This record gives sequence, structure tokens and C-alpha cells, in this order.
Amino acid sequence: HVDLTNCDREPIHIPGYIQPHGCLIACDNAMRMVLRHSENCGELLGLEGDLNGRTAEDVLGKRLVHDLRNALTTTRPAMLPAMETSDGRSFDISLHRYKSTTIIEFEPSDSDTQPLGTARKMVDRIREADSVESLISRTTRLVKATLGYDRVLIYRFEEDGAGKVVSEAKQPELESFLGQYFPASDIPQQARALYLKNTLRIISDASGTPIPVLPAVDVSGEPLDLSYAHLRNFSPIHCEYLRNMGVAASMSISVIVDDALWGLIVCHHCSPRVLSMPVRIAAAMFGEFFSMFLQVLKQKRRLDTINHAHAALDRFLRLAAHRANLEELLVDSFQDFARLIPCDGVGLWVGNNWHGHGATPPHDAIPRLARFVASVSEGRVWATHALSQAIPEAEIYADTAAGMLAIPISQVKSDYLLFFRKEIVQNLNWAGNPEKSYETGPMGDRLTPRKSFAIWKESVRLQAQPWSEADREIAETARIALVGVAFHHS
Amino acid sequence: HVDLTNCDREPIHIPGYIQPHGCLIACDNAMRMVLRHSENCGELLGLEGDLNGRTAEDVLGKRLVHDLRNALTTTRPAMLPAMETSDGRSFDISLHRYKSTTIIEFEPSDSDTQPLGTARKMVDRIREADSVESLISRTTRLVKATLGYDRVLIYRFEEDGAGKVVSEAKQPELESFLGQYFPASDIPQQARALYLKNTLRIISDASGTPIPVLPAVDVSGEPLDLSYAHLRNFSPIHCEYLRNMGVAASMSISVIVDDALWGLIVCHHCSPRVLSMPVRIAAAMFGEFFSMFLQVLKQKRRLDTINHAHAALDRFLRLAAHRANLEELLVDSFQDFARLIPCDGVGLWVGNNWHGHGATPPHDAIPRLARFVASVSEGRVWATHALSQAIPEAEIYADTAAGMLAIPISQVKSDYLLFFRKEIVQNLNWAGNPEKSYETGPMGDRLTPRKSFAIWKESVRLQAQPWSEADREIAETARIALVGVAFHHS
Ligand SMILES: *C/C=C1/C(=C/C2=NC(=C\c3[nH]c(/C=C4\NC(=O)C(C=C)=C4C)c(C)c3CCC(=O)O)/C(CCC(=O)O)=C2C)NC(=O)C1C
Ligand SMILES: *C/C=C1/C(=C/C2=NC(=C\c3[nH]c(/C=C4\NC(=O)C(C=C)=C4C)c(C)c3CCC(=O)O)/C(CCC(=O)O)=C2C)NC(=O)C1C
Repeated sequence: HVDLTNCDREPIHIPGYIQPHGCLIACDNAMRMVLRHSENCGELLGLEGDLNGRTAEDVLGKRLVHDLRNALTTTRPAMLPAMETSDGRSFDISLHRYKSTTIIEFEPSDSDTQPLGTARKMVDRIREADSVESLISRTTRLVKATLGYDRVLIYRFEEDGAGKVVSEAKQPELESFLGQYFPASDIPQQARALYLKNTLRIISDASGTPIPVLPAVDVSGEPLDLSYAHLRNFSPIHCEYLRNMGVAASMSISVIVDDALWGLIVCHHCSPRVLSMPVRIAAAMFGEFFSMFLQVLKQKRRLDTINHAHAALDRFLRLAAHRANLEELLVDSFQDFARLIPCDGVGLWVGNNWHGHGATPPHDAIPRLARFVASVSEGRVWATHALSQAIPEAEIYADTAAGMLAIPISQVKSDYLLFFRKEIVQNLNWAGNPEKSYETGPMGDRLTPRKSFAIWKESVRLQAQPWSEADREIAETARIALVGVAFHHS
Repeated sequence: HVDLTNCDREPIHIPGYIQPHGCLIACDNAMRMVLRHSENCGELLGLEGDLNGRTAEDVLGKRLVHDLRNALTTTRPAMLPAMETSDGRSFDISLHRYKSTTIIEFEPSDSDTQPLGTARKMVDRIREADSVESLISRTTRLVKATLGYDRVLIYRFEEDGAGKVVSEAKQPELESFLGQYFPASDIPQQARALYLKNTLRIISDASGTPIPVLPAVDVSGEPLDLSYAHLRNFSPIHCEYLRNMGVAASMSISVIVDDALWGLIVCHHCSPRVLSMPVRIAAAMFGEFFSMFLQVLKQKRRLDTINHAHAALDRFLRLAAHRANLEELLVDSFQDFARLIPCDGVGLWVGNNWHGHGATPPHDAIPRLARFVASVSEGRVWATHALSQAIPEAEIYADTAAGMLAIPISQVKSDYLLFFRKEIVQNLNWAGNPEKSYETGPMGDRLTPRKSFAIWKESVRLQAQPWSEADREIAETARIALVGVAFHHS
């Protein structure tokens, strides 16, 4: 049994079933003996009776088995498009070895597509992108046009595991998910772990009858680990989700940046759809190249951001020299620091006087905040995205200021520069349709995009967009700049 | 007993003695009762008999004890220059609370120096430094001229804990330590931990008679933790070291960068020397400001380095477009990649052909390296500073190439770009005098700069300067640039 109470702990790596668009044979470490096989090995390979106990050379043939052994020579599956069996039948074969068990996946052959050629055309069109936004927007559009899926999304993972739809290409009749968030629980930890091990992940048919593996558990009480198997069957929880959405097929591409799961390129189809091995090889290479280019562009953006901050602080220090009263200069210019760190408001607390700009807490609320900041600051940068978790009184003005970053501007006195952010739900640019409802199944209305979005909204209430490492790094450079020049003027 | 066999595990935080230039009183959490006191409390404060058991108000006076209580209101010692006792005697007082024990340190008062004024003059002269090198070189010279110590050094800690003398200002007659390294064991872990907790550390007299604390251990079997006490006595191992060097006094300033111990500003004097509390306050503030400015300058240098790499790779990709044969371009231009990553040599391994530039392994040795690199690389950047630890055959050419960083330039073929570094002892710029020998003590010749340097040299044999995070980050950006354009040309 699997339900909404235990689906976060579901062992999705050992389902004991495969998808019907191919058949599976498991063999021993040295591919001599057949240990397990899929029920549908009978139909596709055209063999009689049980395969378990019989040798690899007996069941496949000496000719083929020799080539498979040679291909094994670390955990990445070997692709063998268009191999011939004994009778002559052509099959595309995926061969890998994990937990000293050799797995062999067969699907009907397709020799009418060139992987390198398809991939090169796609990678050329993204190679010359000069911004993250430009790469992201063009990629959904490009992948849709090339692989002909009804909908292509890019999800980006937030710090808290939540996913944001940052790009979309779809059929006009389908509803938009652009700007929508899903909760971390919508992709369990064991799913993120598999997504990090396999570039590609295919679901040919959400309504397809799953084929069992024989045996499901062997003599020593072990299940067959299908972590690296492309035929591994999908969770019935995700199955019902796709069925509820009207999605029949899917193919996800993992986006890996600084050896972390940045997000997914995900393709939905409203009818069943299996890509042939050669097309899957091209899509995988594209995914690998998309990941590398995004990594460099993220690196370039970080450098430009912090370079612009250094330039701005130099401009200010040049002014600070020619001007006699530094307090006077800060009062005139504090709003200009909003250019350094993304914020919805910024304020100056100097000589027990408050000056606000943009969305700040109310004038009467500032003294409490100032005294609190002085308490916990200890002459260093202090920052929260959940202001009411620190000061329960702050809940009342969360719609204006739910997040705060404090910069000390004096080594001696308790003067601060306060950056503010509105609660994250305020700044939403959701392009979806609230009138669109979804058909539910046995499990309930939890497995609908509508309910996923409502659960996320509840989780991030009274909270702002978290302060990034780049935000922190700029705040620290501004502290040293202001504390420094404040010391000089005394 | 303490000797060279257990001095790495020495509990230097609980010595049970203090330096004679002040007296110590320990009291209970709420400074009511006197729990411990230094033997010399009798002489300096002019009091009769045992102090333990007597109240704080009885021994110091209601007037003074009130001001001490008020000053406590987290672990940083409170400075109280020129406080009066009962009879009128003037004392400079350092007050702190650690492990729910209040410690009170007394030294004869000095009210003929302004902390802020001294510190401001010093901090002005370093504020406008535009390079790490410029800040480092001027600071030794400046600190010497201001605090009048015979020698000022800056040690910078390497990745392996070793220390390098990166700057020096000294009397002409003294021997130079500039460019010399010391081993990690020369500053134990518990010493680095204390150096990270206290900005300043003073030794008034290496030949001074240490004053015992009474009792050394109390009723419950606890020693007095003097971690934050400026009067805490020094290890006899370090004592003998300074005596062997001809050093009588020392004062070290901790350099803290990204919340790590970057190194020390260290001042040696050949005669005894105690700085008054006001001068120590100025030196501490200077240390704090020196640390902040070095942090920003390190950040600026990292940005400039990686910016210059991006510019260089853009120049190359612009050339790669106009040129038809990419292999031909790489053969002509590979030496130019030496500008990206600091190296003593660079080579190109393309189509099983080798092209070398600078200090590379011999021509006959390259095929072995190439096959090895292909083995462990797995299409990612691979780097070592100890090449012979990976390939014992490589020991023979360590003087030319002891370190290697490999960059794959093809997704498909096993082509690499190899950066090399000579073994670290080759590239030494040691400004010391090998004729200068040192007087040893009971412990042996281990406690001499000569033997410290010889031990370090032995530890880094057959090893190169480690590849930095910045070196790695540039190598990764170059991989994506070369793998990318290599794909386009097919
Ligand atoms: C309690 C367990 C649940 C669960 C498990 C589960 N989710 C998996 C994949 C997956 N889930 C989502 C969520 C969404 N996809 C969308 O397109 C939208 C909205 C438009 C949502 C909210 C996504 C995106 C994915 C990735 C695949 C895809 O997007 O098509 C898996 C994968 C397991 C496997 O590899 O077999 C598991 C398991 N999902 C739940 O919602 C819940 C509650
Ligand atoms: C086995 C234990 C040893 C040891 C312990 C120890 N060292 C400490 C401080 C310290 N040691 C050095 C080493 C040098 N200083 C130099 O100037 C030179 C060469 C020119 C060397 C090699 C240094 C620099 C320092 C810091 C202070 C200073 O430089 O003056 C301490 C401090 C403990 C305390 O806080 O009381 C301990 C303990 N030192 C050894 O050499 C060895 C073997």
C-alpha cells in the first residue's frame, strides 16, 4: 500500500515493475547467468517459458553476449542502438552494472535519426545566449519545436526545496503554469536523488499496464535496484497526478549546476509518447550542454552584480571625502543603496532618527526593530526572511515588510542601514487560470496543481524572498566601506 | 611535565600562572565572592593575607565593585582605563565573564595616550591601499614606527596550516625571516583556537618569573580557564623558542578574514616590553580595520582574476569562429592559456600528439600521464599538488613538474590541456642567512627558526603550490568554453 501519509518515504528505486515500451533482463556481475527478467521478455524477444537459471549465452546467443561483455568496459549506462539477436530481430539496448548486478533493457530498434546532428543544431541555438533569462526562455520554445511535446516547462528549485515555473512553451488550448510555485514535498528526497543520478527520465504512458519483474525478491531477500534503469516504473502517486492534469506521457531533463540539482526541463504530452534511444541520446547531450552554459552565465551574473556594487561604493567614498558632515550625506543618499541589494524598501537609523524610502515598517514600529537589531547584530550583518519569527509584533505589517537585512554603519554608535522586502505572495506574477479545476482520483484533490499552489502559498505566509549569498557578500562589503569612512570622520 | 612529545596536546588555556606585569582576581558569576587570586595581589593592590572566601566589596570596596558590575552589561573583555581603588591607587582594569566565572585583571594605570587618535592616524595610512601586497608591505613598516618594536612580521597560513613570512620590518643588525616557512606543528590547534578568540596576545618578558593562581584547582576539581585573560602565562615550549631567538617580548595581532584565521601580525622585542591598556586598545582597533580592508582587497583580486579569464576566453572563442581547423588553432595558441592559471609550464595532448611549453615532464613520460588522466578524469577537471603520490614514476622529474591540473577540451575524444608547477622548494625567494645559528636549551635544537624551516622543507618535498579555489573555478570555465566550441566543429 502507498498513500499521501507515507509517499515521502516511498522506495521508488525498487518498484519491482517496468514500463511496457521495453523488456528487462538482469544477470550476475560477470553476465554468465540470468537472475531475473520482465514477464514481457516472452512477447518482445519471442522466447518460451522461464528465463531464470538459464545462462546468458543460451537465452541471447554467443554472438550478442560477447559484444555486451566488451561494452561494460563506471555506473553510466552504455547505449547500443540497433543490435541483432539470434533470429535477426533488431533491438536498441541499454546496458549498465549497479550493486554487482548487470541490467539489460531492450526496445524495438529505430535507425532513422542521427544523435550528434540533432544535438549540434539545438546546442548551436543556445551557445550564444548572453543572459540566464535569454537561455531559459529560448530553451522551452526550442525543445518543444524539436521533440514536439504539447508542453515544455523549466522548474527552478528555491533554497527551501520548492519549485518555481520560470519558463513555459505550450499548445494554446492548455492552461499556463508560468510563475506558479510547487512545495518541496511534491518531489520527495529519494526522487531528487534519482534525478541527480540519471540525466533523462521517461514515462511512455501514465495509463499503461506495468510489467512485473520475476522474481520481485530473490533467495537472499533482495529487491532489484532499478535506479539507473530507464524502464523503471513510476510511483502511483505521480501517476494519478499526471492523470488528473490530463498528461499521458512525460520526459524530464536534469539541470546540474556546481554539482547540485538546479532544476528540471520537463516535457508533458496529452497522448502516449516514447522517444527512440537515438533521440534520447541527443536530448541527454543537449541537457548536459544547457547545464554547462547556465553555470557560466550564473557565474558571469554574480561577477557583474558584485562589480557594480564595488563601483557604486567607490562613487560614494569619493563623495564622502569632499563632504564635511557624513550624517548629512547619508540622509541625502541612503535611498541610492537600494541599487546594491534587491529590496522593496530601504531605511536609515542614525542618531536615534529614522528616514524611510519605499515599503518600510510604520514609523512607530522602527524603535522596537532598532533596539532588537542592536541586541542580535554584534557589529555584523544580520538578515531574516521571516521577521515575525524574530518579533511576533511584526506580523501586523508583513504585507509591507516580512524580511529585513541590517548593515552597521558605525563601529562605535548603534547606527544601521535597513533593507526590507514584502512577503513573497505580494510580488507574484502568476500567469495561471483560477477558474480551471482538475478531476481527482482515489487519493483526493491533493494531487492537483491548484492544491499544490495553495499548500505552497500557506507555507511561505509572512515570509519574504530569502537573502542570497550574493546579497550577503555585497552587504558585508558595504559594512566595511561605511564603518571605514565613519571612523575617518571623527 | 611538558616536552616535544606532548606539546601539541598542551592545555595552554589552563596554565594556572599569570605574567608578572599585572595581578588577577577571579570572582563568582554575580561578582559577590572572591574564588581565586594571583599571589602578587598582595604587592600591587597592597592587601594582607588570603583573599579567597572574603567578599568582593570587602577586598576592593563598595565604590569600585558597583562600577565593575555595571560594566559587565557578551564574552569580549570590558576595558576600564584609570580606575581608583580604596586608598586612591590608579589601575587599568580588564573585566570579562567566561564559564560563569568573573575574571578581573589589574595593571598600573597610564593616562598619557588617546586610543581613538593613535588608531585613526594608523588606519588612515592603510585605508587607501589598492592591492593586498601594498597593504601587507606598508603595515609592518607602519606598526614598527608606531609601537617601536625591534621586529614586526606578518605570517600568512597556507592550506596545510604552515606559515609563510610575507612581510618584515626589523632593526638592520637582526637576521631576516622574509620568505621563510614554518610547519603547522609550530602553532598547535589549541593555540590557533585562542588566537581566533583574542585579537591581541602580549608576552611582557619571556625570562619573567610567572605568578601562580591560588588555588590552581578548586573544591570541585576545576582549573581556572584563562582563555580571554590577557595575563594568561605562555607555554614553556614557546618561552624557550623566543629565548633561543634572542626575543624577550612579543605582541601578536590576529588577522580574521571570512571568519577564518588568515594569519598574524607579530611584534618581537629583544628587551622586555609591556604596552599600556590604551596603546593595546588602539592596536586592537587597527588589527580589526587591517583585517576588514584585506578581506575587501582579496575579494577585488578574485573578481579581477576571473574577469581577466572570461575576457581571454572570449578573445579565443572569437578566433575559433574565423578559423576552420580548431586543432591547428589549439597547437598555435595553447601557450597563451598560461596567462589564465599561474603555472611554470603548460602542454597540449591532442590526437595522441604532445606539444609542451615551459617546465613540463619529459616527452617520453607524457603517454603514461595522458592514459592516467583519462582513467581518473571522468570528463571533469582533475588536479594534484603531489604528482608522485598518484604516479610513483613521476618522482624522477618532480623538480620540473610536481603538480598537474588537467582540463578536458573534448566531450568525445580524450584530449587534455595540462598545466604544471615545479616542486615548491624550487620557487623559494628566501631572504634569510644560513650562517646564522641559534643557542639551544634543555629541549634541543627543534626550537630554532633554522630547524623549523628544515622540517617544513622535508614536509613539502616532491610537492607543488596547491591549486587554489580560484584556479579550479577558472579551469572549470575554460573546460565549458573548449568542450563547447569543440562540439560546434564537427
Ligand atoms: C507525496 C508524494 C508526492 C509526489 C511524489 C513524486 N513526485 C514525483 C515527480 C514530480 N512531481 C511534480 C510536481 C509537479 N509537476 C508539475 O508539472 C506540477 C505543476 C504544474 C507539479 C506540482 C513534478 C513536476 C515531478 C517531476 C516530473 C514531472 O514534472 O512530470 C515523483 C517521481 C518519482 C519517480 O521517479 O517515479 C514522485 C515519486 N508528488 C506529489 O505531488 C506528492 C504529494
Ligand atoms: C610543539 C609545540 C610547539 C610550539 C607551541 C606553541 N607555539 C606558539 C606560538 C608560536 N610559535 C611560532 C613559531 C615561530 N615564530 C617565529 O617568529 C618563527 C620564526 C621566525 C617561528 C617558527 C609563532 C610565530 C608563534 C606565535 C607567536 C610569535 O610568533 O611570537 C604557542 C603559543 C601558546 C600561547 O598562547 O601561550 C605555542 C603553545 N611552538 C613550536 O615551535 C612547537 C614545536
